[PDB]
Amino acid sequence: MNLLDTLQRGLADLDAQGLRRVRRTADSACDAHMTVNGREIVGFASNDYLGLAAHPKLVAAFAEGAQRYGSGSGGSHLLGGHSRAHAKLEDELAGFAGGFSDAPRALYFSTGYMANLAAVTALAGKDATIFSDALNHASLIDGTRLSRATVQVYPHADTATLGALLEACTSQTKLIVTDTVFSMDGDIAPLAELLALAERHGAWLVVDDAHGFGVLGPQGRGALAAAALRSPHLVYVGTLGXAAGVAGAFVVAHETVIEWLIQRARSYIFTTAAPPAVAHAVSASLKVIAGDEGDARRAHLAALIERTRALLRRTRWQPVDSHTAVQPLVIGSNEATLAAMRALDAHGLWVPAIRPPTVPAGTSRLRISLSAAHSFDDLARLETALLRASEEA
Repeated sequence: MNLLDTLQRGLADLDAQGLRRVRRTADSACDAHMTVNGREIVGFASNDYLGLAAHPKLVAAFAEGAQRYGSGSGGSHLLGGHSRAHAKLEDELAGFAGGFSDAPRALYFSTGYMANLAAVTALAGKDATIFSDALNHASLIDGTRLSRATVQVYPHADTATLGALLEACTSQTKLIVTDTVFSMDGDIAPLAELLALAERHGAWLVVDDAHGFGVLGPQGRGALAAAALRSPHLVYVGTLGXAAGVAGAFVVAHETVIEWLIQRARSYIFTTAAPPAVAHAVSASLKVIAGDEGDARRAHLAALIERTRALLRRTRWQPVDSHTAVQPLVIGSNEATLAAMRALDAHGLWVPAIRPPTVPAGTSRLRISLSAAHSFDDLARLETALLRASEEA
């Protein structure tokens, strides 16, 4: 009983702090309009930035992929589970997103969480120093903890400070690690200056483009293509369960880097390869992302972003200066953020509250996440509800 009682007290303490998390259950596919807890809503909670999670081509690819390659991979990519579906997808990803490299190769992972663990731990050992943006994603931070390296945190996007830290650092191996698009803020890292610093100081630059892949850059090729950056120092992590509408993740880097991850990365080696139908569906998604339809979805998303920037600034609260689909509205306390979320729920809209530990204390926020599936009428409803929530506050 004592073990369970300690957890019970912890749960009660979270409740009292306004930090209790509650799952909601979707009864229909992820989409702008969908059924959640048995009610019809307009959803702004998901990361489905291009509206692809419900796309008929991806649905059909699940069926076809399972029919061609079965249900389970049966094991590790290094022990029987590596399918032609995975191999083809790796070739496709290297060709699509590897333009920053003179000798690209891609490596497919079942989750972005584990791709990040692999990139950080394989490249930074006990004598290395990692320099990490203060607002990096949890999986990057877990990667830095698993690695044997010393970890220096630099203030968010503060390249002046990072440069001073790199100059002061005497490690032979240095790694700079950053989100590209920050998951709870929507700003974009200063990638050109970060790369200039990595080249000046002999460091790897590991960039996590989970929220930029598919939505930034020419044909959606991501943040490095948008920034037109090229270097052997770059190690690119993309994920496939956000704008790409399926699941999984990938690392693109110099061929030699990928060889090293295959040989050494524990979160690549010691896990079951994802079902080959999932890879087959990602291959279908990349064709949608890269072509005229992907261009049209990105263009409509950009229009929604313009209108959302305007409507958020009509409230009393402080939006982040974001030009991406991630449109957060900072409210402050946990209680005021939950109250604003509940007010929007009453208008049939789901805009989720975000609270510590995800964001710093005192910066709890609503996270409006836009999708190309959203309409201008959806935003008009969001505007009306937020103005009422703001007036009521």
